[PDB]
Amino acid sequence: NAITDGRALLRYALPINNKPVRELQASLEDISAQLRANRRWGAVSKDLSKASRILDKPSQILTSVPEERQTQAETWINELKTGVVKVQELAQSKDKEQVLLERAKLLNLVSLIEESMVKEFPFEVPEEYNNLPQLKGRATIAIKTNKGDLTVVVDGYSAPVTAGNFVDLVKRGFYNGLEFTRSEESYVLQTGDPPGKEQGFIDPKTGKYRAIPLEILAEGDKKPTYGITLEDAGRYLDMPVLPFSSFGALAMARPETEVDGASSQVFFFLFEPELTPAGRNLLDGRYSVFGYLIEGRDILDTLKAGDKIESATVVQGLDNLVQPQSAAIEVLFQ
Ligand SMILES: [Ca+2]
Repeated sequence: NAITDGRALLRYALPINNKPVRELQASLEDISAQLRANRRWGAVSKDLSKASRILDKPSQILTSVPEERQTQAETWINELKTGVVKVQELAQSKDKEQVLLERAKLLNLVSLIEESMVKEFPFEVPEEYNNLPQLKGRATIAIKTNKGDLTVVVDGYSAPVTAGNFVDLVKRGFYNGLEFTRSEESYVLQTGDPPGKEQGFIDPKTGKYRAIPLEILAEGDKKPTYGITLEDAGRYLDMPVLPFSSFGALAMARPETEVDGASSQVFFFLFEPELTPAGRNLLDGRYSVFGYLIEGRDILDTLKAGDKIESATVVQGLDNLVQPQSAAIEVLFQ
């Protein structure tokens, strides 16, 4: 009764306001729930007919797309219409495997359309963090390990300071050669500890550890909560927009007693519903999730002692990374 697909969490975290595209999204999302037992084909066909009816009125979606991007979005709508027909044909033969494969392609198109609706960064990051790199949008990072590639999407719309720090460190090569750790009986896979005396990244402008604030956007808020756990904000019951209950959620480690003590140590949470008890965990609202694994699920589960990151690549979204601009408009006189 909770959303556990990281791609879906990321779609819902897009700061958009368009009810039709959300209905289209929900109808296509529902297909996987209906097909988990491979029995409820009527509900699948109802989902596809609803999706088709929404696509029949593209203007109700395109009205939220800025005029610069409307024509790419029209191509995506056309691809969705073609794909829905393809899936309706597959549903007629009750081909669960192909319906699910095509459903993922359709939802990727929905994601692309939804992301094109973000017009302008949704809030002002506190100026006290203007000395830190910030990701004003999404980025996709491919992490090459000795066991294969992990692809993560990091969400600067929900965690611009945290995602910005990560993309900046990736670009600096900080993670190259760093080992993974996973305690014996643990669902937490960690990396980002320099093998040396430092605990994180040293800011070359200051000569000191580049600490980042705790940054957690609570459901329904416009601005992230900075520097305080949701519990300490009096909001223990409120959930993050980017919650922990997805396999491969990527978050910042920090000392338990230092909310603003993170820098480079990160962890993946290998969430498993089957083994997770009913009730809240000790992670949501306390540690900042800033992205999700979207490819490499089987690889992630096998990472352990001795494994390491060989390299990390910014696949998409580098242009969303904003370096500190405080001294960028200063005029010198010699
Ligand atoms: Ca160290």
